[PDB]
Amino acid sequence: LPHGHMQTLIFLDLEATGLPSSRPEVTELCLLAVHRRALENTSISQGHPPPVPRPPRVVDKLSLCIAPGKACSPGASEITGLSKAELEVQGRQRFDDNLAILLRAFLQRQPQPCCLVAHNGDRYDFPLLQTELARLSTPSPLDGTFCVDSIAALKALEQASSRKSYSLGSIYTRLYWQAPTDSHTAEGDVLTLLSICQWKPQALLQWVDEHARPFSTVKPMYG
Amino acid sequence: LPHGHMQTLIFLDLEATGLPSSRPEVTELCLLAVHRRALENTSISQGHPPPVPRPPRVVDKLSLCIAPGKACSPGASEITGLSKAELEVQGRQRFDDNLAILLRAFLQRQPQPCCLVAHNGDRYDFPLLQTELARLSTPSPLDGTFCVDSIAALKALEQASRKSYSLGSIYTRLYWQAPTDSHTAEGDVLTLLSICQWKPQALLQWVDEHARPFSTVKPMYG
Ligand SMILES: O=C1c2ccccc2C(=O)c2c1cc(S(=O)(=O)O)c(O)c2O
Ligand SMILES: O=C1c2ccccc2C(=O)c2c1cc(S(=O)(=O)O)c(O)c2O
Ligand SMILES: O=C1c2ccccc2C(=O)c2c1cc(S(=O)(=O)O)c(O)c2O
Ligand SMILES: O=C1c2ccccc2C(=O)c2c1cc(S(=O)(=O)O)c(O)c2O
Ligand SMILES: [Mn+2]
Ligand SMILES: [Mn+2]
Ligand SMILES: [Mn+2]
Ligand SMILES: [Mn+2]
Repeated sequence: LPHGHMQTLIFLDLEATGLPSSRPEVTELCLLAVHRRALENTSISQGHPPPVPRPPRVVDKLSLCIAPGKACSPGASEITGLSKAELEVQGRQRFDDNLAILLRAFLQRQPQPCCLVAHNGDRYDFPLLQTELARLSTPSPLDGTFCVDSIAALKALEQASSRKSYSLGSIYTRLYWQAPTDSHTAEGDVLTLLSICQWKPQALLQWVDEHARPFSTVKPMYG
Repeated sequence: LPHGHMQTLIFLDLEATGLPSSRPEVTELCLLAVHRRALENTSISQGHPPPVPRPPRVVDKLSLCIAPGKACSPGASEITGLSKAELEVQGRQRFDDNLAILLRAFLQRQPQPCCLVAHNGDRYDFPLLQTELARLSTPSPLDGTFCVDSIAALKALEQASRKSYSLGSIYTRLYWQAPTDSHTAEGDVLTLLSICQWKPQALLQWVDEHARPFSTVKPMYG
């Protein structure tokens, strides 16, 4: 194990203004922190399909709307339900120093080591978050935090139980024969991700322990 | 009128170790922050019963489990699903200085003035929170924040339209449906949001009229 057993998994999702080529900015961020014990305690999935698992009782959750410096593209606004104008008239602040202080205090409540888990995190969420943080005067709150992409995890897990779509929704529906709730909201997508990670909790944890890498090594989306 | 128009409503709920006479400690806290515009934007309740309103798109949420210094009573544990032992084995921290910093930075993201809204807040949530904060070495993050009890609000609103004013009884009267996730902090906050969205304009006006400084709330115990 490269960095020992992860004590906390933080399921993470972002909404944003557009695609990577647009140099996008985060409009919404959700963190859901679960102790490894909470995950291993979800009862094994029986039935075909199994019921969507119960979320663990003990969770910490943070969900924030964030005013971007630039407009959301039409695609972003339509599917996320967020826009710059609406965020601003509801007094949302920018991704700023106070937000990093908030993230730091939130992370401090979680036992270490801690691992961020995000769907397609390696290509979107992690590089974008790094970019947002690098622009602040506050040091990164994620510097001692680990991270993993759940696409690769579910590829491994599904490979073993046994070409397929690994979109968040396709995975969820394949496992549970149910449409995801509140897709393209940060919180909604985090909850869907939690559910798919609860499918085979022990195997998911082991994969996470094996593949967790320092967030500090994630390259920014743009500079 | 007394402190102008509240720009943000923060719906709040707490779970705890027991009844007031037990000198209880918080085991769970949920804050849900909504701009007054988001509340005014929920479409008018039509039909009898009306559909449970849609939560606004734009919300900020914080939900935290907190290790108490003392054991939960048997009643608490059974109904809340939380205990000291389980909270501790999952590494939950106490209500401490870092928690206040977290609360402060969360509040700082909201336009002022800001008003806490809690069901029976005047008798339980507000005095307990005051007690928990007064224990800390960091000044209260709620010092410039206002607060109101949604029991009185819903009494007024429903009067204008003998009844139980338990959270679930109000919800069921309005929406003819049982609430979900009762006696979880977040579950109870969501239920409260739904009942406050019943008559958004009237609710806001009541809140504007009754908002009082949180700094004037007396601690549950010393
Ligand atoms: O592909 C994505 C995407 C992929 C993974 C995580 C997040 C996003 C995302 O947030 C996003 C995307 C596309 C658009 S687009 O079609 O309008 O240019 C958006 O506006 C937008 O916000
Ligand atoms: O492809 C998109 C997308 C495309 C067009 C407009 C909006 C989005 C979008 O909002 C989005 C997307 C993907 C993810 S995912 O791949 O990381 O599950 C998201 O979390 C997410 O919010
Ligand atoms: O009155 C409460 C109460 C009121 C408002 C918010 C939260 C609680 C609460 O959490 C609680 C209460 C009573 C008991 S008791 O009957 O077993 O002593 C509990 O165990 C317990 O957890
Ligand atoms: O009376 C209780 C109670 C009694 C015994 C065990 C547990 C609880 C409890 O958990 C609780 C209670 C009241 C409220 S309320 O009056 O503010 O809606 C709550 O929010 C809440 O969580
Ligand atoms: Mn995503
Ligand atoms: Mn998303
Ligand atoms: Mn309550
Ligand atoms: Mn409650």
